[PDB]
Amino acid sequence: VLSPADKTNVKAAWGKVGAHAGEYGAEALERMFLSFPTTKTYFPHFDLSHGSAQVKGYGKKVADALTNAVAHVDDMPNALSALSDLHAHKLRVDPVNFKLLSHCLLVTLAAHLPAEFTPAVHASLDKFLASVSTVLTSKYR
Amino acid sequence: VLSPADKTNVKAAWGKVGAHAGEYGAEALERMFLSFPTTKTYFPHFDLSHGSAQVKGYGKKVADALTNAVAHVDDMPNALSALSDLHAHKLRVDPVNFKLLSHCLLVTLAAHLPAEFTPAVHASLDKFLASVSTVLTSKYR
Amino acid sequence: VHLTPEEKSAVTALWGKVNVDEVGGEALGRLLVVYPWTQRFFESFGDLSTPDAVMGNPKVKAHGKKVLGAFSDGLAHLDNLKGTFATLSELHCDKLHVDPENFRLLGNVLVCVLAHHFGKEFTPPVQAAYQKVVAGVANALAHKYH
Amino acid sequence: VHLTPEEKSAVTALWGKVNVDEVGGEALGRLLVVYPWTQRFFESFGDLSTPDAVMGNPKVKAHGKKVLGAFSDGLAHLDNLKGTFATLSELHCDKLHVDPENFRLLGNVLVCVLAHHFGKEFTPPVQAAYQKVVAGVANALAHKYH
Ligand code: HEM
Ligand code: HEM
Ligand code: HEM
Ligand code: HEM
Repeated sequence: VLSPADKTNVKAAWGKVGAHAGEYGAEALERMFLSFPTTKTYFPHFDLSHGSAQVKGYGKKVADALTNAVAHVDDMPNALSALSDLHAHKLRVDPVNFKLLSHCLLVTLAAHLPAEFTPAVHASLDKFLASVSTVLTSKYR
Repeated sequence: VLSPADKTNVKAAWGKVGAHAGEYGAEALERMFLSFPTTKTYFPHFDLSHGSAQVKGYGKKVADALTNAVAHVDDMPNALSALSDLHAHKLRVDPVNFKLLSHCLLVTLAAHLPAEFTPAVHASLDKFLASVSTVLTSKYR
Repeated sequence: VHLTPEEKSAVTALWGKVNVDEVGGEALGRLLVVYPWTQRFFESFGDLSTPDAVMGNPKVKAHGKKVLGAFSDGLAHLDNLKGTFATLSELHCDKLHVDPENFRLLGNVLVCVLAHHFGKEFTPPVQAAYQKVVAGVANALAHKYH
Repeated sequence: VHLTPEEKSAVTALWGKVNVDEVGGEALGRLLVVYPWTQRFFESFGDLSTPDAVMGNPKVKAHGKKVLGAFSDGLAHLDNLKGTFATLSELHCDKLHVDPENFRLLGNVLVCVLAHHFGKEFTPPVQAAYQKVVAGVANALAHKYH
């Protein structure tokens, strides 16, 4: 469960991200595809080169979903319901990959938030990304 | 979530375990300690040899907790509340190990109850054990 | 992965008793039932709508037999699983785009099928040896991903 | 794990700028804050119940310095991580009873600490090299478990 402090920490960190959310989403994906090449198996229809339009566009979609989750941190299952349906019934990504993307999102935030990425905020962001991942895999079976 | 069919399947399969619950729990633990030796790091105070009294007694505890969870499948978080407190605050087993024990419980049930272990029941049991594991790690952080 | 000589003997003895016509389809079928998101890779296989449809699907049975034959190749070359599976690793990555995590799921389903099929004979030490085998097969099948 | 010459160069160049007195305590502290069940191994450190208590704890800092010193030793032997860490692997298994899954968590946090400290210089290719390193160290530390 996300605590009151977790929610404060996540909202503050995401507020600092600001207009860079989509850029950071794309960077996290690039980090994931390079560090964890098995994740590329889900994107055989993408140009995965650095700076590709498809990775930029998809990173913005990931970022917007995370922003939606932050804005609805009190009831994420309801806010992410349509996206969780799409993951369960169509995308069908193995759950382990959510931990890989979550780690790469943390690395990206760490690399861009020198003051904000304190130990407490790191812990809260990890819990938040795990909670999002749990919602997105909640309808798999 | 566990569907009505899942709950029916789990109650029937675990009901056939019956008075063997403790023996089957000890066997599942032995399977886990031999197949996944890193799990032994949680039991340095145990004699882990085949047939040891401590493994038998601990297997009964695991099995009885599972029987209680089956009996309370409609409200498992409440039924397991004290046990999840103990796991989060004292035992502190890394979450990966719950999947190892769950797999070894399935193997034990498959080896002992072939008429019960149909594909549908296998699926329901795997969901149930994952759900128990989720409850037991729900208070970790 | 390294099996002891005793483990190699035990895995070989049990495998000689495996019904090569059923076990592969049972493991693949159970993968698709227990982890239904894995059906994404088999849309061309037809009806996968219920457990009975999955287990009875002739394409699941036929493909499971091919998977089992590859497992048999690995059991005949336990000291070189990497080389045994290198071509299939490249295929599953480059042509089929299969996340290797699925190999671990299938391996543990296969262990459950072996336990179901062999009962008391699938002892805890025999299981531990087969866990080494399925982990080694999964690692070898993953090795050529990039 | 084996690293290409370019990855080795990138790892060594970044590590030459890592502060030996600081990064280890920061990584160990973040491990204990982010994954608080890991505190089970460190009762003798005293209060670990808040981020401030963990991060300022002098035993966390002193121990983290030793952990990262051993990590530094591994970076001098990247082709022989299993041999280099065999004695420490035996210690963590036989004396300390540490589940090796924790080694992967510490690697996670160390990568985050390097990214936090270095910022943009911790590029996606540099991270990928360090992911190979931390996986190799974790695997080496797990290797003598039995
Ligand atoms: C925090 C975790 C994640 C979030 C918030 C997220 C979000 C999204 C969103 C918003 C979409 C577009 C949905 C739509 O079209 O309506 C999408 C699509 C997709 N997701 Fe992600 N996702 C996550 C994790 C993952 C992971 C871990 C993978 C695989 C490694 C993945 C693979 C895909 C794929 C393949 C698509 C389809 C993209 C396309 O064809 O354009 N997702 N996801
Ligand atoms: C289905 C999952 C599990 C169930 C239902 C379960 C149940 C239990 C129960 C009922 C107890 C005794 C609680 C008490 O004293 O009141 C216990 C203790 C314990 N559990 Fe398990 N557990 C599970 C998974 C695990 C796993 C995966 C591990 C580690 C690999 C583990 C390690 C321990 C340890 C070390 C103890 C203390 C034993 C002792 O000191 O006597 N548990 N568990
Ligand atoms: C883990 C052990 C596995 C082995 C030994 C194995 C082996 C094989 C073999 C021998 C083939 C046929 C190659 C050919 O005809 O040239 C094949 C094809 C295929 N495999 Fe695997 N496989 C394994 C796991 C998986 C898993 C877990 C999945 C997906 C969840 C998968 C997905 C596929 C697909 C989609 C094909 C092509 C099927 C078709 O032609 O319609 N494989 N595999
Ligand atoms: C890259 C990973 C790691 C390295 C290189 C490492 C290295 C070391 C070293 C050099 C020591 C001192 C040994 C001695 O004094 O003889 C030590 C002790 C210890 N390590 Fe690790 N370690 C790692 C990860 C971990 C993790 C993840 C945990 C637990 C979550 C852990 C738990 C311990 C404990 C409990 C001690 C003993 C501390 C004490 O005496 O109070 N280690 N480690």
